[PDB]
Amino acid sequence: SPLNPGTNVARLAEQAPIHWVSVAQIENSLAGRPPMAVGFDIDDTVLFSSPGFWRGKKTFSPESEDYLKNPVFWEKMNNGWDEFSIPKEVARQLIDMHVRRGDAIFFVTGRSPTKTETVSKTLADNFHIPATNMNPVIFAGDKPGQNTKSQWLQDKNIRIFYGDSDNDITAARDVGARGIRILRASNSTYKPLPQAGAFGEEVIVNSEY
Amino acid sequence: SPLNPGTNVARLAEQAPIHWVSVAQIENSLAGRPPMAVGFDIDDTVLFSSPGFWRGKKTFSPESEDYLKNPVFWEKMNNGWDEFSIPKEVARQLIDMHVRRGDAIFFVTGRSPTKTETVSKTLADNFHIPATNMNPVIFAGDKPGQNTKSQWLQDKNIRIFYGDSDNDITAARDVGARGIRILRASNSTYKPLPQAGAFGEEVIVNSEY
Amino acid sequence: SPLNPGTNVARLAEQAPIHWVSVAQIENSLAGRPPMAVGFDIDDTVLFSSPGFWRGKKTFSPESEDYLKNPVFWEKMNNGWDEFSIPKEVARQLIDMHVRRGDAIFFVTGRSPTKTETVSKTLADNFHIPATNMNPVIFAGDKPGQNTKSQWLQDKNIRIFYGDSDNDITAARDVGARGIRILRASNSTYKPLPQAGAFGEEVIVNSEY
Amino acid sequence: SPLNPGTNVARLAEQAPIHWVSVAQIENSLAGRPPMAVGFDIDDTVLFSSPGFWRGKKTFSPESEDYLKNPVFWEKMNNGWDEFSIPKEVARQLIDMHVRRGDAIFFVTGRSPTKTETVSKTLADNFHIPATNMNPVIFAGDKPGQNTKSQWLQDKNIRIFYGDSDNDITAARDVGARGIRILRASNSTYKPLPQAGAFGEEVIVNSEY
Ligand SMILES: [Au+3]
Ligand SMILES: [Au+3]
Ligand SMILES: [Au+3]
Ligand SMILES: [Au+3]
Repeated sequence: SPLNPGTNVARLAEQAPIHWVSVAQIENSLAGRPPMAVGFDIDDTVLFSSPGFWRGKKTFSPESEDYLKNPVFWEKMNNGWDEFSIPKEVARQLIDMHVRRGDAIFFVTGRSPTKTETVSKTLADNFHIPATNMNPVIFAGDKPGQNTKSQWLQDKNIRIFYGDSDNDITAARDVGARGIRILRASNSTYKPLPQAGAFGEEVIVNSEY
Repeated sequence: SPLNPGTNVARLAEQAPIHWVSVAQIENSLAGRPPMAVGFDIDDTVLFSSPGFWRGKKTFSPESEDYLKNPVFWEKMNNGWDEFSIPKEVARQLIDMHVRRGDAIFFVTGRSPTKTETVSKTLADNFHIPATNMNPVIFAGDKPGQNTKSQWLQDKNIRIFYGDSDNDITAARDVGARGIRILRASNSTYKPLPQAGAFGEEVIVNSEY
Repeated sequence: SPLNPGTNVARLAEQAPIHWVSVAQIENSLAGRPPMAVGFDIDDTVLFSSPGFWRGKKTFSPESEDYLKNPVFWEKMNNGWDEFSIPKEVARQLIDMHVRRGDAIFFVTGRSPTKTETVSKTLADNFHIPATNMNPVIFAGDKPGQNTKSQWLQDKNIRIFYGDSDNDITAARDVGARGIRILRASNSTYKPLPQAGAFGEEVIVNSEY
Repeated sequence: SPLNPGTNVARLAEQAPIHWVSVAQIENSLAGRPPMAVGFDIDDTVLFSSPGFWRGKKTFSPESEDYLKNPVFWEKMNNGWDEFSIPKEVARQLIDMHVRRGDAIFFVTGRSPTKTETVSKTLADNFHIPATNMNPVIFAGDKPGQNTKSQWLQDKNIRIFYGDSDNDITAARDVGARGIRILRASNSTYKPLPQAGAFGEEVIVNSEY
């Protein structure tokens, strides 16, 4: 790699062919639609939860990804380490507007399930979600005693699903919901970053914070 | 304005909520559609024609916009000064793909009409448009003996209209055609630059050249 | 604010007049220079420590900035909450290259001092800093029993000082050290973001992670 | 190439390590310096002259670069086709400020020399350069009866040289002048675009128009 690589104005101005949207544009698209169920992935969608995953990796598996299969890690992660997770502004704006519409708010996560969890409380508190609009976090996956994310979206009739990962968008696509992408922050520890827009889906501008 | 204004990473990463598209995405959206009529604005859409407008302003009205109402200017502009106009790559790609589809290609301009014009020839030659797909330039406007751009789009059943100006997009919208925006080059002499995306329309990436 | 604000190619290509540098360019500028003392601010320079500050604000002063004057907060912050702080890649690269040069590495922070601190250990461990190159964190400020950041830079003959805040750069300028700016992440809770480049200083590219 | 390539926020925020400067910063760097000689390359530095080169290629060598060795082309190019060349705003600002300083303004070009030329007049007129600050265009090169660009910079004691091409910057470097880069417009017909910043030189922001 050159010490002085330089640049040019074609590169400076270059845009990826992404369907960017704003929160205001999403709300406009819903004007006059009755209350409905909507859903949010948690990690890197509404919470920057890398601090707990970082601590977990360092504590339980410094030299691998084994911590993510370790029940001792998940018990810590789901019962208080989200006190260190930083709520995303894009999520504050989306949740506020869905609450204003009278929509039902679901959170659906791929985190491993635990005996108890305080994540639902962390979310309702941080985002000021009235109990009437709030629903306990859904721990979705392919383990016995679980339903997949796509199945939960169908079951709860979720019409819009927000998320940062490819599998969030394809879950929405599989059930005919509108999948809307949020950008994963570049300081997330979950790498590589996804290619937001990879399915031709809407991607929310400036949604990394 | 500060000598050293600085910047920050929210600004560096900030995106306008624009529906960007590529030529390949447009072509995909048309896959399996039968031949149809499509249309292109000329100036700053398919030709960088500022060289002739610049020369015209300097020659006929250095201190005003009067040259644009001067028949002597339009006679020069429409009968050879497009030899100095630079065809846009985005237009080469779009016209090639529409020709491949067997589509009919129309050009519709707000330039003032003249006794003769060699612009139609310049376009067919520069863009390698077979005579079978080519149509003489339509000089549209609100003068007596003219029809407006919107009327021509209806009359010719033009289904897609490409252009750089707000009035290109709103003409398409008025007749229910798909208006697709091309970016005006920042070295155009026609200023201010339009706000591409101002109607929520598709905007072609990297279309300034 | 317009629903569809649009954009134009002058805006898309616009650059702030910033002296950007890479880590490789900094290292080249130092080639053949003997070992020297260099220094780093901690928060948003080498650690994304917003998780602990976020938890602190929520715990000790949800409705104000009083937590930052609260000794109970600082005891938690400096004695373990950096387990949740995320080391920045730019800092890994800079520290690795300074260690390679045989340079002495100092960390100078405006955090309030506490009875004990485990931040120095967190830094040496996370960044793999050999004990020979490592120095205990300097808690600088204007309280009695403290020296200011500028005084410490003089005292330790620190030749390069990295940091994200205006006061990091002006501290370096005051003592004739080379102040180099790192970008604060847009998901930091410490807002507004600084104007990196505001003193005409070098700013490291892509340094938000 | 994927239909929907997507993007991510590391890419969106990524910056090349370029030393960007503004016109105001350049002027500040010269404050209190006595009048001096400065120089400008012409093509894609002060004039967007692609219209004439485009017409020339089409007229004299549609299927090659031979037009550039054709004296009939150069006679047209240098004796009136710059009426269609579009002056760059960055050049207006630089020339205005150098004229304000009382500096001597030279233009040095690699265009082939002709019996007569009207380019010097076009430049003085377009840029409002007082006769006292203006100098006839220097046609530099390696043909017999010529001196190279570097030799002219030495001969005229030119202290700052502005240009868009690598050879403009390296000419300045060879004689110890300050070479400052202007961005070539992406709709120039002279491709590929140069890597502005490739020598670690200053590059003027927004200088493509
Ligand atoms: Au996620
Ligand atoms: Au137009
Ligand atoms: Au800091
Ligand atoms: Au040039």
